[PDB]
Amino acid sequence: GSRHRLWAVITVQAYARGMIARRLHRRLRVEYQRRLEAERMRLAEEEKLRKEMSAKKAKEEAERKHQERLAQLAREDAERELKEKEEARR
Amino acid sequence: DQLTEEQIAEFKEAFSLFGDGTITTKELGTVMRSLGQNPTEAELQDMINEVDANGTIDFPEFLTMMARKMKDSEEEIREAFRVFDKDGNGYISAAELRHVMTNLGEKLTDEEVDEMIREADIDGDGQVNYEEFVQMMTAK
Repeated sequence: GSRHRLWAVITVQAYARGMIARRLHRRLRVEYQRRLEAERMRLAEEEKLRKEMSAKKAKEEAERKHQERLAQLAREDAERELKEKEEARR
Repeated sequence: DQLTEEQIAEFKEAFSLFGDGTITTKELGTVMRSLGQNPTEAELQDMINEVDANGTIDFPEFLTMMARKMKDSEEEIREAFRVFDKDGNGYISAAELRHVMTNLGEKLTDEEVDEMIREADIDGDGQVNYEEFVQMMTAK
């Protein structure tokens, strides 16, 4: 009766270590999925920040290009003012 | 038979959780069991002496180790637990079981039995039925 009892203590011990590991596995697996979806947030908001910066760059260039075009049209109006003055000469 | 792509994928998931790209021999035990295996540490040392001089196991080696060791159940652990139900009533003292594992056979640490008994703590009446264990241990 003594050897089968030692087969029994080792058998329960081996099956024990398996359950502990599968519990741990579930913990590791859930920990990874947790950190991942959170990291999916952490990267999505990284892409959104790049988008906000792009819009700011688009706003900055809009006023720059718009003002550059007005430089030409202000030239036109001042030029017309003198030509009208030259036409007032003759 | 050869391990299907489903199995190899499941195995890579386990192996990867343990950034070396190879697993230690100590972790090797835990990785094999996490994939449904239940070997004793005796069976482990034979397999680790078979492929070390290195010091570690990588996934291909690990797959050959998962090919080497293979399970041909719930009756074996029931009968192993039957040796604990001295009454044959189907129940076993928690305290008695704790004394068996820690000091007899494969010495489990106070951590290890605490984890086994941690969920058992919900069961604890001083004595505990093993059917809650047989179900918990078998489930993956």
